[PDB]
Amino acid sequence: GRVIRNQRKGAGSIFTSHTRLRQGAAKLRTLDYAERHGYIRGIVKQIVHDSGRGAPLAKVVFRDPYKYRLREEIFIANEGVHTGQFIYAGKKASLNVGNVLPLGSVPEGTIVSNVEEKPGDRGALARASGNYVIIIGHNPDENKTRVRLPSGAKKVISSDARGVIGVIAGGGRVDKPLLKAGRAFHKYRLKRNSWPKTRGVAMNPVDHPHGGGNHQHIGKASTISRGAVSGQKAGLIAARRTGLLRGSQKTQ
Amino acid sequence: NPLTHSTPKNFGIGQAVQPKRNLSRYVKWPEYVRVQRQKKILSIRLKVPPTIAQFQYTLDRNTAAETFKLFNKYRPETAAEKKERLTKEAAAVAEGKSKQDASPKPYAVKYGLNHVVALIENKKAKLVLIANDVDPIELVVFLPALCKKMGVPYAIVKGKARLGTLVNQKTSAVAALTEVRAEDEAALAKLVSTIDANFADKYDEVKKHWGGGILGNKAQAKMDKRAKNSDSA
Amino acid sequence: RPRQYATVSKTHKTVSRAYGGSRCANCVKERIIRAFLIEEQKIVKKVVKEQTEAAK
Amino acid sequence: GAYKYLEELQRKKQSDVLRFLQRVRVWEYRQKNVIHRAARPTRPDKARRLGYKAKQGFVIYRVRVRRG
Amino acid sequence: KALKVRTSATFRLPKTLKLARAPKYASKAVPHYNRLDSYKVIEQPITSETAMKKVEDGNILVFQVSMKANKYQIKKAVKELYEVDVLKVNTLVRPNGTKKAYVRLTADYDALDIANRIGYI
RNA sequence: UUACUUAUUCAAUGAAGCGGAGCUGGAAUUCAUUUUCCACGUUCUAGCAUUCAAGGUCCCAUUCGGGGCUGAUCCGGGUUG
RNA sequence: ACUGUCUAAUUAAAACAUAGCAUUGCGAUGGUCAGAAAGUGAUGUUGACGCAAUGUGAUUUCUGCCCAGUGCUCUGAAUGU
Ligand SMILES: [Mg+2]
Ligand SMILES: [Mg+2]
Ligand SMILES: [Mg+2]
Ligand SMILES: [Mg+2]
Ligand SMILES: [Mg+2]
Ligand SMILES: [Mg+2]
Ligand SMILES: [Mg+2]
Ligand SMILES: [Mg+2]
Ligand SMILES: [Mg+2]
Ligand SMILES: [Mg+2]
Ligand SMILES: [Mg+2]
Ligand SMILES: [Mg+2]
Ligand SMILES: [Mg+2]
Ligand SMILES: [Mg+2]
Ligand SMILES: [Mg+2]
Ligand SMILES: [Mg+2]
Ligand SMILES: [Mg+2]
Ligand SMILES: [Mg+2]
Ligand SMILES: [Mg+2]
Ligand SMILES: [Mg+2]
Ligand SMILES: [Mg+2]
Ligand SMILES: [Mg+2]
Ligand SMILES: [Mg+2]
Ligand SMILES: [Mg+2]
Ligand SMILES: [Mg+2]
Repeated sequence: GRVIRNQRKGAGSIFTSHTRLRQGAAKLRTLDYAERHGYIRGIVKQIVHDSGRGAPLAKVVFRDPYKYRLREEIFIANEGVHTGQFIYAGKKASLNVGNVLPLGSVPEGTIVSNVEEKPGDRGALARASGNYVIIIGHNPDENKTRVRLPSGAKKVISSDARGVIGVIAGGGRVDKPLLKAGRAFHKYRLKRNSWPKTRGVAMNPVDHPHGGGNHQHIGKASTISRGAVSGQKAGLIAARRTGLLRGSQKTQ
Repeated sequence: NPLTHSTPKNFGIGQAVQPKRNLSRYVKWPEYVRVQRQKKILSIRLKVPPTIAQFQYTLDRNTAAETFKLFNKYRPETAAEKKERLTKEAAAVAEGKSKQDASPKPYAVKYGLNHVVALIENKKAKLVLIANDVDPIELVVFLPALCKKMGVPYAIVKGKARLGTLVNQKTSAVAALTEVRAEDEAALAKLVSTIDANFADKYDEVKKHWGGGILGNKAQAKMDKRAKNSDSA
Repeated sequence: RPRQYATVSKTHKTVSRAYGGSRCANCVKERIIRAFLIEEQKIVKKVVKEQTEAAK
Repeated sequence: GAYKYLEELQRKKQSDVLRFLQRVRVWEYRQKNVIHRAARPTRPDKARRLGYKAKQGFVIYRVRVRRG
Repeated sequence: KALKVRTSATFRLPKTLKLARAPKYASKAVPHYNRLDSYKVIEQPITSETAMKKVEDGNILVFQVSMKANKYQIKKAVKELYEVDVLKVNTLVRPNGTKKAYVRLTADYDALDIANRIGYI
């Protein structure tokens, strides 16, 4: 039979990201002298819409400490930051929405976005519109910090790892119904070519494990093992449970 | 003073672009540099076996300079001095009928690796000099043990190239003396004594000691001050 | 159009005030007042913490 | 001559002195290019008996190849 | 003493001495003679009726000219071979794969005269 | 089982301020004197910050120009994790 | 449900898609996928209001009982293989 749809995506032909209009990668400043000893000041020169993104970017310019020139950065904008505002980044820096501080330097309950996984990676976690992470504790010996990510997971990372105070802007985007095919259409038009989706059960056997039969139906359990091999994994992969989730979610 | 003014500058993080400083410690070197340095380090970090590392114990600059002083009187013929000697004994021998000697028995430092080895084997060497560099180290490493067994006093000396200059080669792995003019015999015995004292006597004990296992200083001070506080509070 | 600016005389490309062909007057007005007052308060900032060090 | 000594020493690979040498050298090589010119043989006795000579026109190259 | 002082973190390829070539033997052993001369630039007159008209009414000489030659090479060669001042030279490629030069002379010279001096009519 | 870092692995940077010590402060209470631990140029403002830095000092034989040191503390060349 | 889509050249449909609804995997030393291999590649100019994988099919209403079997899954067991 045929190579199924989820196998063809990895070869990246018609499936690569539609990148032309994007403002450029959002990152924190490089972690340098200023940021790990002192603080350094910047101005948000603009806050701007990035294509295929939920949340606005903020263009933030700084002075180059080692050379006379301006150096401009692209930040994900936290809700409430504004044009003309001064941004402070460094180990010793006041605790205010929009500033970037090492996770060690903020008290528990602090709310931060675009937080680094390792120190220096210029931010990894909690970048999507509406999201943040909460600092749930410190271990000053071995200087770690325990945080809770948007997924509900709780991870422990270096207290040197930087984050930015506040939550990411443009929240509530997903509360509004798309209402029609076209709105979805233009949505994925600026992301990648994932839409619309043919059901495997509407296909012929060559095309898909679910394909075929004189009635539409899966024909065997749609829960597939991790051990499964490419061309086998479609449906519910490695599911530990299945069915309507009753009762409260929200991990203890 | 008069129209002149005292400005000065605040280099303090967030003002006044940094001055040009010396970044030499930070420059990004070419790989060939990066390696010959890291190779030097890796050799120190590793525990190094006593059959190597019996090198690195190298003749002091004083005893050595006295040794070069003596050896330099014994240099091999220069190109000119042989051409010169030939014409002397090309004429005098072939005509004046001295049998292959219009020339005196030469006295010179002996060299080349295979040459010197067989000299040590044959117990003809009074003194053997061994270089400390010699990158395919195997060419050399068996020599102290060979010398020690043959009762031939030896010294490990810095300057594979400095051994070279005294023989008129770019470099030489070894340099040895066998013959000596009776005038120099006593200076030699004196050198042989100091040398034997620093090498051939210490051989057995050196043979028991591994080298290396040495930390860099960022790692040093970390454990110098960690074992400092932990035990004594 | 951009390359025609090379075919014209300099008076068409400027106005006589500082930051002439660049910034918008009222904007220059602001960076004057701002510069001045900040350079002033910068004196006010030093002598106050000059006393703070001396009385504390 | 020295070459005979090199020959015998090289037959003790697991001897402490060669284990050291093997370890330092293998790191250096792996740092250089997969094919790189060698200044001189690092086994002068081995090269020798394979037909090497110290005259101009003889050349040594060092090279890496993947195993398995 | 102490080390060099470099104020920059980048190491660059040392600027080293480039020697000019000093051959031990000559390149080609004889230099090629001029590959396009005035005799090879302008090939024949073009005597077609509509061309002869440009000569009478236009003060213009029409030549079949080397495909390898430009307006400079054409102007100069007409100048040297015919002892004439050239106003301007227009060219085009005929569709048999040959090049045609429309050569207008200056008001001092009469193309018609110069045309039956070279001997065609 | 848990420590080490040089093999191997990962990230960063036009390999820029690492590690160790010293200056001055000061919380700190002295059980002889310091036993230590923090620090040790930037936060009302949508300005300005570049010519090896002005200053100070020593030179060239006083030219116009130009150099050294200090300003900017020492030490180890492990680019930082 | 709607607008929309397909069997160029016998089927335009009740088939496919769609919004909505639900389930599944994954915190990057990762999930899904590519490649003979690799200091290789898609998602990714990305980070759970995300990417990837299935099902049902607008709204309203409602989605009962069964985990023995086949799957999938597990901070479980242990003296059988
Ligand atoms: Mg792309
Ligand atoms: Mg599509
Ligand atoms: Mg679907
Ligand atoms: Mg569908
Ligand atoms: Mg079908
Ligand atoms: Mg199948
Ligand atoms: Mg199946
Ligand atoms: Mg089926
Ligand atoms: Mg069905
Ligand atoms: Mg004007
Ligand atoms: Mg002016
Ligand atoms: Mg050579
Ligand atoms: Mg034309
Ligand atoms: Mg760096
Ligand atoms: Mg219709
Ligand atoms: Mg049809
Ligand atoms: Mg129809
Ligand atoms: Mg039809
Ligand atoms: Mg419904
Ligand atoms: Mg590889
Ligand atoms: Mg349908
Ligand atoms: Mg759907
Ligand atoms: Mg009921
Ligand atoms: Mg019942
Ligand atoms: Mg069941």
